[PDB]
Amino acid sequence: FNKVTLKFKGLTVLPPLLTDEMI
Amino acid sequence: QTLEILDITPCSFGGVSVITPGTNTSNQVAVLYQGVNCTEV
Repeated sequence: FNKVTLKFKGLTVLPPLLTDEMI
Repeated sequence: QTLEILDITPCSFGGVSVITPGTNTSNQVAVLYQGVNCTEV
């Protein structure tokens, strides 16, 4: 998770139904 | 004004889902907002 690096004017990412915790 | 710099965030906007278990069972309808918080509902 740390190996990879890190509301956009009408386009959005939806949350997963399966959160990282539940994953 | 005073140059106290400010940040802008696109104000909370998001889709709406509906929780409804079928007209045969009932007609109570619940609402879900995704890209927002309850503070600015």
